[PDB]
Amino acid sequence: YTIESARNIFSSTQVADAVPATTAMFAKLNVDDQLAFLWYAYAELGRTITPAAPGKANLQLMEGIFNDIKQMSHEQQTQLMRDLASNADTPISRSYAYFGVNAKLGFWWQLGEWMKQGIVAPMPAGYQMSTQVKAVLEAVQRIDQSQQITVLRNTVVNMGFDPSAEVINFKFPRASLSPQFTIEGVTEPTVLKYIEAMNADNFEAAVALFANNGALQPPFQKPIVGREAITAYLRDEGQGLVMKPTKGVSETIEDGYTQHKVTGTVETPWFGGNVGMNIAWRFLLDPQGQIYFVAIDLLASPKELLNLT
Ligand SMILES: CC1=C(/C=C/C(C)=C/C=C/C(C)=C/C=C/C=C(C)/C=C/C=C(C)/C=C/C2=C(C)C(=O)CCC2(C)C)C(C)(C)CCC1=O
Repeated sequence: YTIESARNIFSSTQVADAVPATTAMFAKLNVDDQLAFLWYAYAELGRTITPAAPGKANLQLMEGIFNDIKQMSHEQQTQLMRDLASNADTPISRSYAYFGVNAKLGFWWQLGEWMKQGIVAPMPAGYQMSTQVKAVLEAVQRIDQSQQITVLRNTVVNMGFDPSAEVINFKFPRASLSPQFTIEGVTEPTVLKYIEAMNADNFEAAVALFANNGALQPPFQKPIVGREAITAYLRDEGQGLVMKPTKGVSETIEDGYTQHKVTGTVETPWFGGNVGMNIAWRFLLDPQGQIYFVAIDLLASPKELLNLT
């Protein structure tokens, strides 16, 4: 077995292809229209769901930058939004590039609030009734909420400077009591211990279960190899996630390796159970019961939760 061949481990599982397709569409817009799409897509989403406050302590990690953006002309604030959206090399764009996913999301969230108060100039958006942006809007609204918030996350993860260590990491309260999940059809300790570690916010215990040369493939992303790179990834994107697998199958294969497919929902700290992402986990364990490979898939539809062999 090789990482390349373990990527195919249950090949019938079907994924939300519309996510990268819709990001590719957003990429074809000019900056004026990328901003107009962000403003409207967020306002439209805010008809059903509003992201939860990320915390005073988390947002205090960027207090310096927030003070700058407040002691700044409406014209300066406008220019910053354009600079972040256009991938410009300015001081705050360079800083933004060292925010982790949640800090980037939190940066935008805290500006949203001050927009409501007039303390920050709104989105300086080109027109949102532009045909090009109206078409990318239609594509977003045609897909489920888990896909919409994923598209919205991607466009925000891709703003500011592109520099090819010092990443700001939001931390969040553990959600609930000891049994946060129960998996029908899977008692494999390594699988259970992974989900327990993630829900406990203990990413060292989660990565401890990986082989020295093991890998983690996030949704729509390349595999991440070895405990150091996996642990750094998870210290960013794993924070505040609650993982609610409910069913799966275990299979022994060649050389005393085992395969496991587990399905359920994942809840972001931002939306809680308002957006239950339908997720599969595909694990290849070597004979020592260690994780050689695990893929995480945003599933195509709720029907995929029941596709198990
Ligand atoms: C932009 C903007 C604004 C605001 C914009 C705002 C506030 C936008 C807010 C958007 C937010 C908060 C979206 C968040 C998305 C979260 C996702 C998709 C996470 C999924 C994680 C998963 C599946 C994790 C899975 C995983 C599992 C299960 C593992 O087991 C392994 C790890 C892994 C992590 C991979 C304004 C307010 C200013 C208006 C205009 C404007 O410009």
